[PDB]
Amino acid sequence: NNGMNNNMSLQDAEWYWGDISREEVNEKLRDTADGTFLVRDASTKMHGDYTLTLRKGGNNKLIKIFHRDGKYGFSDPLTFSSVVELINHYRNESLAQYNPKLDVKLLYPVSKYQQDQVNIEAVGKKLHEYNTQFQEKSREYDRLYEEYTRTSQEIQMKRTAIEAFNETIKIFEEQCQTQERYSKEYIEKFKREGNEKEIQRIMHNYDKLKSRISEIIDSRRRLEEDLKKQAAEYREIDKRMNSIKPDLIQLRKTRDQYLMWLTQKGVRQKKLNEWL
Amino acid sequence: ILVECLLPNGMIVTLECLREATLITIKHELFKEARKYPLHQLLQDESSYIFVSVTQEAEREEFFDETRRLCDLRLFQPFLKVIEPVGNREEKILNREIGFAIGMPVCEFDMVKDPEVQDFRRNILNVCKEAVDLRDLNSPHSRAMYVYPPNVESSPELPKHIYNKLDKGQIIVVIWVIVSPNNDKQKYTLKINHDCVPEQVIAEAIRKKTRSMLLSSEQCVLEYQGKYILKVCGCDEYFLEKYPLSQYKYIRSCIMLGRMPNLMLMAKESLYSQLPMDCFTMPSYSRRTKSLWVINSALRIKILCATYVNVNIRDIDKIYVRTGIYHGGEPLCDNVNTQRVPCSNPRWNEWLNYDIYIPDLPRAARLCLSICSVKGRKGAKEEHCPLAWGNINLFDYTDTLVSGKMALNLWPVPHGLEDLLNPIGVTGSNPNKETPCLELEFDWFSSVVKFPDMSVIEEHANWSVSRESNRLAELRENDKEQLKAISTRDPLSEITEQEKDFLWSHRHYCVTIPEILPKLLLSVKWNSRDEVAQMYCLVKDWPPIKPEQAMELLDCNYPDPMVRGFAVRCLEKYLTDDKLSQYLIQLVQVLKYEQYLDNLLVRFLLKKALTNQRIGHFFFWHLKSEMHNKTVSQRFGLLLESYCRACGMYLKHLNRQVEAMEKLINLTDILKQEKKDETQKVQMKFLVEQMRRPDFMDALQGFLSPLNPAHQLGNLRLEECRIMSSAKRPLWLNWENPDIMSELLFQNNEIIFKNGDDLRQDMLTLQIIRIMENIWQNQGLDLRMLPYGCLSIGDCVGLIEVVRNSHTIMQIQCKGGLKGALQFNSHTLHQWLKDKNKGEIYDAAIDLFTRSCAGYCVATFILGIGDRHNSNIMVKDDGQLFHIDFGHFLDHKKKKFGYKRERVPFVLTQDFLIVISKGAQECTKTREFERFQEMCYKAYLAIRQHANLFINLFSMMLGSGMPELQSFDDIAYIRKTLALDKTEQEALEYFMKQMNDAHHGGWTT
Repeated sequence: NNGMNNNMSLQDAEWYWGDISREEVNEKLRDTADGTFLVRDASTKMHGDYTLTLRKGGNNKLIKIFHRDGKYGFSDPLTFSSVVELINHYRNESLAQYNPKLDVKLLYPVSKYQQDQVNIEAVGKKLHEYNTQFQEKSREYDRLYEEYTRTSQEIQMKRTAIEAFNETIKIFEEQCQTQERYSKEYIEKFKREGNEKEIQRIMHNYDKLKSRISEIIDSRRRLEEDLKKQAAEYREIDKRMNSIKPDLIQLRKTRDQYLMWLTQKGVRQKKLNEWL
Repeated sequence: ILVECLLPNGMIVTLECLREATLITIKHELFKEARKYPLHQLLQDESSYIFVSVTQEAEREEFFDETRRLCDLRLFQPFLKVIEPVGNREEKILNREIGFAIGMPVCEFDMVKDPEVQDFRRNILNVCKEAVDLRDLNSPHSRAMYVYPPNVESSPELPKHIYNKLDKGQIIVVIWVIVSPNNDKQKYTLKINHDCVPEQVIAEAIRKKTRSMLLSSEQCVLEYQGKYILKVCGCDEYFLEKYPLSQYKYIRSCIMLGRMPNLMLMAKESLYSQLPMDCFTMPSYSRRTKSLWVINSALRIKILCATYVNVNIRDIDKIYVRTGIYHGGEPLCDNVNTQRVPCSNPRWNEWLNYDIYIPDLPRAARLCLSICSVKGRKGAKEEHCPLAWGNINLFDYTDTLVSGKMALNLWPVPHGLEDLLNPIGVTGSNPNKETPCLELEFDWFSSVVKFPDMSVIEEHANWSVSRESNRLAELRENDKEQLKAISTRDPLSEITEQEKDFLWSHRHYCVTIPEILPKLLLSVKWNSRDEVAQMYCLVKDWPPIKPEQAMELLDCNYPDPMVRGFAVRCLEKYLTDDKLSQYLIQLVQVLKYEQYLDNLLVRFLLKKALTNQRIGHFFFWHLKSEMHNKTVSQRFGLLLESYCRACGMYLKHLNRQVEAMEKLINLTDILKQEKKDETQKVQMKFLVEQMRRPDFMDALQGFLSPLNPAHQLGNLRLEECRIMSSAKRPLWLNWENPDIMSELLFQNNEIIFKNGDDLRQDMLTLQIIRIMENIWQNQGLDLRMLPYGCLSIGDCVGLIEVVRNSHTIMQIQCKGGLKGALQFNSHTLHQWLKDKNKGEIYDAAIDLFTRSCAGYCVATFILGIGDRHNSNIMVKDDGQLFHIDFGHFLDHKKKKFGYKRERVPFVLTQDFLIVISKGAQECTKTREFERFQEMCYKAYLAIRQHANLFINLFSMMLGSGMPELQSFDDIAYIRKTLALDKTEQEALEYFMKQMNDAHHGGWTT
């Protein structure tokens, strides 16, 4: 380091973050490696308490620092002069010493200086630009979602219609089979009386049935083609949302970072929220 | 309709059939014209055939009920086939009625090859047997007990603030005896104690009747006839059980409001004959190796490939599968990723390795996985966005470890979700096959692997201590205080590692503090076998806990079957019927957190819903309102099918309500889509044309109100039905009350039908408001809220109860003159309150206004509901004030537009302050204002003292789908609005500061 001692005060410490809540700590530690840590004030707002959050096993473990007679420690006895000394001692020595089941060391600080990589009028205009882009992307996104939901409902309706068509065509095919089976012993009756007109009016009904079943098959085929096209559009809409999502998330993060940096700088929120 | 008909002999005949024609006529005229077509002699008799066709829902439903009409069949095409019956007629009639009630056919359950589904269908019938048999045990009394359950409260003890409302602990009642030679009705005013059971009330009423009716001089054994019951006038409420009269909800509400309790004396036999026998019968489908702890290998799962993913090759660089072994929402080990591959060829063929042994797997362990994309590029790389997700139970419903190949169809990512995995979401493959499918392989251990039985688990405990830094093992008093201090903490409080180790090291003394069990269960590492065995041994003998706290164990944080079984047993032995009714929404919602269809909670809920028709009505409607969502469609459909099978003739009433709601939905969908570019008057003419048809009239008249089944909706008053000009296209519907003496309760029942807006948020808000009011009234504060009825019946469609004699503040300020820059003198509300009640009732009007305003101020600030304006707050004539159109809660309009910390939704404007201060030009320096502030402070502290119940109730709706409730971070708003981390004094100071910062007034002591 630089000061090689406790000269790096609590404000100077990269891992100390001051006043943050559970949610922001969980946001910063999400999907991080084992040993990622940051120190924040205790949520109950007493001076000098402090709480350490450590990543292990995919879970955020919460360790409370004690403070008695000017000493600090994870438990009794308290042997460290500050919290910088304790954090350094456990940055160089594993935490398994304090408790064997925490076989990990303090590896990766969450630096508060690492967020400064990316003139109040200038930053205000930049925040306005970022917010405008975020709003545009957001309205595009939820109109895409509405289109997608309606498309899904139409797809479900058309699939049910396909199944209904299948049942109807099966029923008509069994009706044709029954007609064919019944034609065996009764078709030879109108060949001795000399009335071919009876066979003609017999065949009229069979022809009508065949025409109707062919028409139903045609309707089923047309609706299946429409279903194929609509499913293709459904896939296209899903692709477009998948494209839209990550840029929107990153842009929202950038806007929030700018807003937090400008708010901590010391400006009253009346000038910020008026421009939305 | 040009219906083409199919006769069995191959005959095809076109028959012209009226739309309002019964199937008997269709059959008769079908065989009437079946003589002019070829092969008519071979035709059989007309009565030996039935009609079969295909419906719009894609099933071939045989028409065993010929009394139905042609249009009611929902034909896909206008055709009918004539066949012979092959099965039982009444079974298929009941199946069709169930299918209409449910919204999808029963047969598609039989078409399901999942053995768990069929096992559930076969096994839930035992619970159906017990419920139906218990309902018939003491007929006809038990049948009426089921149909008309008592509407009583949990405790007969009377709160002291309303015991003084009684005249020396006595109640005035008016009993209406309807002798009815033609229609004549009489009344008998009585003075009885509050604790008399209805038998004594009947005895005194008959004593009054047998004293001066048809005689004035003396002339079984004149007392205790026993042939009559008590009924609430104007509604279907009855007093059939031996309870104190004050314990019934209607009586105690009358005491609350100082109203006049009106009752009726029906005959016992009339009500007994008013209800029919329940002929419940089983359907057709009822006719029918090594331990996990001997496998020395780490768990591994192969990811084979994915059929397709929906990303663009010009935007997304690579994709990967991210997995993880979870116990509830807590990972049991670190997540494992696959290699990164191009989006065009999603093939991995990779054996993922996890840091957990096989025998250390908990019974409720789940594999959670998601297909994700990495954008990367430039200096700021690593931009990850999930595409699909899915979860698998590592054990099946028969306690068997999964093995072999498995194909999983994944689900779309929920809106507003950022985490790569979704462990809260439900398990199982997506029923839709046009979805990304992920192929997995599980290990094959040369046989079937089963989770060990409870006997060998209990053997493992009482041995683990022998083999083995204050854990793994006369208790000091400073420890005792620490256990209690942890116990009082809210369920979403910060728990440190030291606190968890302290809790586990003192688990054998935590039994004396039974309320600490959730913390102790969160303090055990669920990836350790012996720890779980010891926890099981502790839960086996745990002392019973209150339903308030046992309900907490049914959320997503406690997936273990033993813990949930303990919670369900606690609900069985302590939860009353009215408390079950108050909490039914959450208990229905937490059914989605169960891994298997057949669980103890579903059995308890179905048993309760089949012995109490009031519970069963809301059970049915809550299950039906979310049948559209495919994640729970199958489970809820199965449960609903079982309930409808065993419910009895409430199925007819439910069917009538379903037809009414379907007709309303169709009408609203027509007017909201085809009539967007139209004025309101032509829409209104169209709408009265739509109710002009006799079919819609018959569907929308004569059925029970879904908001309150005790209310009967008679004929529709078309002269008082209108389309509102408000947001969406709501419907104002007015029904007559068919009750003989509706004049005592209300002549007209009015309900708003809303189509387009979600109502789950409003339902939860009104439930919370009702609970807050109950807590305040029990504490000793008479803050009267108005939690009006609201029910969700489907996707963005529901019913809202209307409060009569209510106006919005905008309505009053518009009717009282002035406009715009004209400030209405800010006195229009006070002037209107003075006008609408004058004399000695004026002071009571301001008192009621002040108390209701305090209650709503505290409730709105705590819940963080959307901003209030002069159009979503209503005030009654008597002075009571209430809020409507809740919309959002926990902000959720902010937190995306900016920071906007801890906003005050309901800021007291000057117009309200002059009402509270009774016309004083300066309001903040009056005694009335400081009394109002004291009431607000006491209400805030009273709600703070019961924060655990509200936190638990919010935590059960996380998986419901409401955007406001997706994680515990959303409930952190409630946690911080009540200052739970602070102490009581700084919480009070924080509340006063919050009230000061939105008013700039005298909110500082």
